Amino acid sequence: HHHMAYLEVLRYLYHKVKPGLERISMLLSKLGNPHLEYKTIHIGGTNGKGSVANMVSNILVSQGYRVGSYYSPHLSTFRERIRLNEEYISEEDVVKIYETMEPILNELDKEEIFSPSFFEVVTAMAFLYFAEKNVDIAVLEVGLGGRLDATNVVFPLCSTIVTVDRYTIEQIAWEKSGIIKERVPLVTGERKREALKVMEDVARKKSSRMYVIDKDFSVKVKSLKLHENRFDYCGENTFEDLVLTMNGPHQIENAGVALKTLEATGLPLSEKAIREGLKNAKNLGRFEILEKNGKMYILDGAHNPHGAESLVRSLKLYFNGEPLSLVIGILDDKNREDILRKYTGIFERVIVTRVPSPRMKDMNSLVDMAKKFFKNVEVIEDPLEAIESTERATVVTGSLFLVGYVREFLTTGKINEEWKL
Ligand SMILES: [Cl-]
Ligand SMILES: [Cl-]
Repeated sequence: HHHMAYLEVLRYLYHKVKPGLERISMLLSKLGNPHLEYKTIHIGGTNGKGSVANMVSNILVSQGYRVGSYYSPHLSTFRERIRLNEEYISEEDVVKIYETMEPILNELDKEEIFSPSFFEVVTAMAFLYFAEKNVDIAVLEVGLGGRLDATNVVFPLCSTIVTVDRYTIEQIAWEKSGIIKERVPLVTGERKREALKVMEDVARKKSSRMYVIDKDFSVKVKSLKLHENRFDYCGENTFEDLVLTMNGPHQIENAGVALKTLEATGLPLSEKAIREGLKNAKNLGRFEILEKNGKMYILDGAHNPHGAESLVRSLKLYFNGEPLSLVIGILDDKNREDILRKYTGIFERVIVTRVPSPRMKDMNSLVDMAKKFFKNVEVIEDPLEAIESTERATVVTGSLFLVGYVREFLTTGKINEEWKL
């Protein structure tokens, strides 16, 4: 009933930049500083920030806190970005919060210097929503960087920089340590000296207690097994044979980071909640395995030569003896060839498909390239037909658009209208 209004909200958002906290601070001020209405946990880093945020939210939700959680970007629906107790905001509430902000945005939008960006608006929407919902705590994933990220208006219980990965490392590290706040502890999963040196200097300056993986806490992999990845944690507390459903050994480290983040915060937490929250954590399209109707799907949004190489590493751990099929769609704005090359020698069957997006061009040369690397190649242009066509455990990758689209269909049996926007 507010579905069309919801789509129209997304049109306004997606019609939308000088860096700074000035526009976001002013938007929030005009909304009553909703961000100051609850405790906050703030999570940045190049990789793992979404997983660590999710793990943190999930644990606190299990502990029975009323939790708002804020992510970016999204995979299948915009509503992944804003959650209450890890349930996506409804279309109706997105519309409601938007209608609340509308006159304020209309006013700010009159002048380019005051007009908030997409991310600024969405972030303020989350902050406002968390306030309207009377949350106890909000877990906030940094959009990008940290220092001048829209989320960085908070004063959290803990600031986490999961990693700093390649600007020099030192520059990137600096941008990220802008979420370090006075006296607020910092937790990091980072091990590069260059990166830690910066964070050390900022935290020491801010009188922030800093905790560093392998220094102030650690994890020990007991065993990796699909949906049942078992590890010990050593921080303030010690836990043995914790289980992650999420697959991949980096996720076990993200789990250590999440638990340290939670220790550093002081919040009361049960071991039950930690175990259940870790079991419940999910990072969508990030080496996500979904059994559907007996068949396995490895949903991974890898779209970089780097990301693809990681995928293959992860595949070798969990699917060693397994025959595999690949459904791949890559946009032409990506390094198609250097991506495809990662996947040689792995798949029993390769199906190139079209990324479902008006952005998809040059299917023709994509296919030709693939044919440069594998005897296999089939072209099944509709990616849902492509996945329907496999028997083997199937890796769907190449494009986040592709993965979010297929995931949606697999999990819902339909494709929401946001894909038409
Ligand atoms: Cl197959
Ligand atoms: Cl979408």
